Amino acid sequence: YFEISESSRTQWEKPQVKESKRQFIFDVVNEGGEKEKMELFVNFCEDT
Amino acid sequence: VLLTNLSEHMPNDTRLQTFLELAESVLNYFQPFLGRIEIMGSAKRIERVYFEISESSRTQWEKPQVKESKRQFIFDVVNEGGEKEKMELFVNFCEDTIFEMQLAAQISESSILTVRSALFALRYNILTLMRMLSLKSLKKQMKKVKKMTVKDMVTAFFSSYWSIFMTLLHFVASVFRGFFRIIC
Amino acid sequence: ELRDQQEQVKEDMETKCFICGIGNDYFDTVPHGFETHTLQEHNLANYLFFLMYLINKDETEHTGQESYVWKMYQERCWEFFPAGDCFRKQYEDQLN
Amino acid sequence: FWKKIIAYQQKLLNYFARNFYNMRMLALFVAFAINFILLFYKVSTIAVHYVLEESSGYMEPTLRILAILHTVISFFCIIGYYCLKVPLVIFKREKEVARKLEFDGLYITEQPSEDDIKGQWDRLVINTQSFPNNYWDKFVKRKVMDKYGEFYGRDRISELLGMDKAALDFSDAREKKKPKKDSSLSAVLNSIDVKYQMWKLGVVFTDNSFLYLAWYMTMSVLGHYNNFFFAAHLLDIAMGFKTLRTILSSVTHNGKQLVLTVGLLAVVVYLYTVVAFNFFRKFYNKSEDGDTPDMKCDDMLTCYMFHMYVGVRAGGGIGDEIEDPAGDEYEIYRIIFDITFFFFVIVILLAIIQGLIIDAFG
Amino acid sequence: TMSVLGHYNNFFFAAHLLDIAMGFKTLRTILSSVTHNGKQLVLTVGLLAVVVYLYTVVAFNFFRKFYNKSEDGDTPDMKCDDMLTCYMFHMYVGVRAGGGIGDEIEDPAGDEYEIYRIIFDITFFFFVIVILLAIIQGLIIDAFG
Ligand SMILES: Nc1ncnc2c1ncn2[C@@H]1O[C@H](COP(=O)(O)OP(=O)(O)OP(=O)(O)O)[C@@H](O)[C@H]1O
Ligand SMILES: O=c1[nH]c(=O)c2nc[nH]c2[nH]1
Ligand SMILES: [Ca+2]
Ligand SMILES: [Zn+2]
Repeated sequence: YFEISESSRTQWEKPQVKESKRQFIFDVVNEGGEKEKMELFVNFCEDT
Repeated sequence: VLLTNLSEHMPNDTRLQTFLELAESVLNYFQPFLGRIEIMGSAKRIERVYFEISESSRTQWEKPQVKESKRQFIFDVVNEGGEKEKMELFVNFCEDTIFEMQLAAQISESSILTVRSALFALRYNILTLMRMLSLKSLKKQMKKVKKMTVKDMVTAFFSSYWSIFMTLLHFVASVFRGFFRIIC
Repeated sequence: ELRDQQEQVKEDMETKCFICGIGNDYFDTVPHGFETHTLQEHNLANYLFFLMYLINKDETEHTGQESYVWKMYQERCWEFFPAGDCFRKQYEDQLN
Repeated sequence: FWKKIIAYQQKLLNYFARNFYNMRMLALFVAFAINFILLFYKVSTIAVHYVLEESSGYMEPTLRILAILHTVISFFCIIGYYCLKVPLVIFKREKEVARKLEFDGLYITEQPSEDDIKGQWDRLVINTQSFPNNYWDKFVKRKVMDKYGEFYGRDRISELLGMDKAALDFSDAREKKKPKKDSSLSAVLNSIDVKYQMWKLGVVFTDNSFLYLAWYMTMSVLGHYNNFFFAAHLLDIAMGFKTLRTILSSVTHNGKQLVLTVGLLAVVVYLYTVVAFNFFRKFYNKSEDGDTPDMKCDDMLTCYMFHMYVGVRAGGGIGDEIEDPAGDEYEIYRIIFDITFFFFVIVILLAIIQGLIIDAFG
Repeated sequence: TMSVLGHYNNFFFAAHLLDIAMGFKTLRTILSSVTHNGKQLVLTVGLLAVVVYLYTVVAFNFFRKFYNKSEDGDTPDMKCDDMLTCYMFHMYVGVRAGGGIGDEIEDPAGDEYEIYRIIFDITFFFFVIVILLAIIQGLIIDAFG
């Protein structure tokens, strides 16, 4: 359990972040390895 | 081989690690040559067998005709194959491939331009942008805007971005010219 | 149908090992499990190299396993090949 | 002064970055309006004026204002993209190169393959002073020095990374510092790393979306010279919509198979052209009046062109356009020729190309 | 309403004939196969209109001498003189031709735009007839299936 700031949640809900999330979700599901999945996810996390 | 066999058959004993991390280098050198398989042992268990693979034989395996034969056989057995007949077709292919590699040793007795043109255009077209920005007219522009002027003030970066786009166009034209040069 | 058969051949190659026939997921439980199994544990060319090594080696210098494989090879008995089993499955409880 | 100018510049850059998408949308709206205005376009009577006809009369100024507004909003959209998405691409590239340098030493131990244009372009940024500007870890050079210094040469890797030896010890220790003044411009010009923005503009140019937007720029600026270049902006709806992009990418999807299939279609038609040119030439007269025969299979290039065009897009084969063979000793041979043409070229390889594309879409 | 209008004009009783398509199950399946992929179908016919409009623009700019459609040469029909008429002639007659617009458009032999017209019309046949039309048909039939 941790603290999520409301400003950070609004930044998450901003539209460009949503579009990036949609694109990344499509990419990893369409092409993805079991080892490479969790690495692409953390790379996307840093980019986001 | 003895060290690898011990490491595999005893994967938890920490004392054998000392030997392993003392002997990476021997194991790393012998890694390509060591061959590892699993078989139905006489005691009805899986047994890992270690043998020697000669580098000349590996090169014979990597020769192109053997690769093509392997591709054809792999397609054939997978497309049509019986569980009993699979393992027989595999060994027949193995014998044929052994003969083929023996024959291969006998018979064999003992983009970049397009990349470079694009790189040159990228170098000395953005170098052109740097040359025409090296005039260093910022002090003259501050003489012009001695008190704030929103219009004179925005037109500066507007022209800058317009010039960035025009340099992009010059780059596209340079890439087209380089590709035309390469093709003819 | 011909193109789909080619794709199915490639798909089966990538999803199941040639010799043992165990599904790729069982090895892929650990990272690179299928790659390790199909490159070192159950490599296709390794059996070819082993058969050649047996042919070149003198029968007098054959080990127990080598003599066993040689004997059932000239008896045309392919039971020595693993069938739905591997070293990891055989000693899974002992290994991990 | 300079504080005020920087503040106003940054505020307006944020304005464009915030309003990137709305302007992206209004640009397409203006592109639609311009095409709708152009739809009522005339030619006037050699005097050939491309004249805009109006029942109302005031459409021509409206079209001029719409073209000017489209170009202005398009430039503003490029500014918005440059201030909104470019930092993310730079961050991704500068993280990838940093991790390749640290984990693998792709520019220290093992050099790139020389075919990775991104790799050769990032060879230039490894010695830039202002490195991880966007990346968070501003000590990647310090870490790669500790990792690969003693084996591959302390000084050699240092000068490969373009890092000075003087600052190392007294960075951890106590030393003098240098503040900055906004009015002082020589320091600003020195701090603007010609090599760093060199590499940055290289990356931006290699980016695909910026290329798309600059093509959009170019089409607008050419639309000023000729009003009809605004019709290429109409395809931007096919880029905006998801299923339209799916349809467009359905062609590139099976690119290799599609190219090879049309090549085989060309080859088979070339064999048919060879056969017709050798034997079946009397049947290829294509003149309504017999006085001047068109005789379009006299030249092989022309006959192959007539089997490429007209022949393939006929719906029944070449025999529809070629005259009837009744009463000739090659009657049966021509029947076989054309029936095989219909089966192999029309029924087959054309349904194959169509099936490839539609199956890729599906 | 259709019945009460059928009293005024006897021919309005023919719309009641579609009620069998509402009664039968598979007929309703066929009718609903069109609405099923409504969004994709509308966007595909819109793209078909767009591509044909680009072809109309190209023909109106360059390929206009070839669009005379008069049997007697004394009074040329000249149906690509106006862009609306030429787009209408590429919408109708052009799409429903079976071989493309080049069937109705006159032969280009002996002209310096011969190769350019060949490319124009061959691309029309591939992109408009072979493609997006089989696509619309496939969308509808696949929805039914
Ligand atoms: N018994 C097996 N031996 C080798 N590869 C196997 C085996 N079973 C499955 N495979 C899979 O087949 C692939 C390697 O063999 P294959 O010849 O099919 O492909 P490849 O990578 O093109 O081979 P090559 O080394 O000839 O280039 C890998 O994806 C591997 O996981
Ligand atoms: O220490 C850090 N680790 C990270 O991954 C990171 N990403 C942004 N900023 C960061 N800082
Ligand atoms: Ca012995
Ligand atoms: Zn196996």
